[PDB]
Amino acid sequence: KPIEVTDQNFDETLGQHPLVLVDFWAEWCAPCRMIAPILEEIAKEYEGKLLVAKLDVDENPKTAMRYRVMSIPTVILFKDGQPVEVLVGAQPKRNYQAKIEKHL
Repeated sequence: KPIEVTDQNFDETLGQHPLVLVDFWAEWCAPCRMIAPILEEIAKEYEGKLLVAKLDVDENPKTAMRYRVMSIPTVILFKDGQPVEVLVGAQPKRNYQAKIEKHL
């Protein structure tokens, strides 16, 4: 299931896993709350080929600034440490699946 990433371990995490789905979120964000359980389902469906990670923008402002994520929820998929897909806003599971399988 989804793990927590910080400004400190963000890079290490991306370099240790081939495909990582990172959720930029915040506690006060309703749309974010809506996709959390959806991302958990995503985590299990792709367990083994994908790692789901969560980045709280309030505790990690430099990381949000880094990717200029100024509207949440924003999900970024990284392949071999490099960003390859972005999903802005709360979306149905199928939209995430499409972009995930697009990279196996």
